[PDB]
Amino acid sequence: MKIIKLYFESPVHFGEKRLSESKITFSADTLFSALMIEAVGLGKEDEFYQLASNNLVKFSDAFPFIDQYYYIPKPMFNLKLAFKKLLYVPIDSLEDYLSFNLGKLALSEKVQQHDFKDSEPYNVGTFTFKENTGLYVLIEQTHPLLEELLENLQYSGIGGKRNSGYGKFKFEILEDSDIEDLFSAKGNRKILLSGALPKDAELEQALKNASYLLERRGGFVQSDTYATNLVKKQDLYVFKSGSTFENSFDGDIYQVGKKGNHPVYKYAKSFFLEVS
RNA sequence: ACGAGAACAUACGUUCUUUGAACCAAGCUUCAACUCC
Repeated sequence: MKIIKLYFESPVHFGEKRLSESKITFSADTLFSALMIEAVGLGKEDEFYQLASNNLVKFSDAFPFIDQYYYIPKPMFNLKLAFKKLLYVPIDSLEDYLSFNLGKLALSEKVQQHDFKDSEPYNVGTFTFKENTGLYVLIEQTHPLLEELLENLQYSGIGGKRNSGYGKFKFEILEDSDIEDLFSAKGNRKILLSGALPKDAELEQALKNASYLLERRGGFVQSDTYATNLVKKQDLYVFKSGSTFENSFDGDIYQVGKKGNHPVYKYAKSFFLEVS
């Protein structure tokens, strides 16, 4: 199981509800949406969907990482038992569990001027990473196709505010074996690592002793082909990445657009870190 | 088929107005056109 490390040399804007604020990381269907839009840039979008639909391409979402420390969101248990301010724990320090600051959020103030009229300002929330940090994306069984797409994505930009002028990155794989054995392990409680949602006939079996938050996950369709306007998406509600489940489930790539000239998918497949 | 798409933090605006590098202060003090043969 491989690593995908993302080094940003420019600020990022990962919006979650509005342009004025931003988020440290980006989700999994955000990266999958970027890969779909770039694959239909290359025309190979159909067999990329047939790869990601049949589990050979299965990635988690982005996580913070500092120099030789890979992080995850604080897994949230039914713990009966200060470190309550900390949002991220190192990925190998879960056994110890049972200082940290990457970057700083900034707000960039912009304007749009009209020539024979008064101007109008708008402001963009940004995030800038420190010099020896960034984000990393977990992936198992790397494919030549996704190695080609991320090689091609880095000149289009992950992030929100494009193409002015923020999201750009250079990636490298840099596989690791100190944390592959964590994912080869098996335990009794399995934490989630991506924004996921089980299929309708297994949500009950997935929902037994869980600890989760829903997140709304919608927005606008970003294409020049979906139905001659800016149509919103069917707001899918997926589990938060810092969830825990005692029993596993497998997600689906749900179609959240069913009215334009092409389908709009949303990645909601599961990715577990099994722990005792 | 990225809470996304499109968007100059832009337009206007004299580091400027008033202000003697001035005031006070002897080119002066002491000296033989001279001594010797």
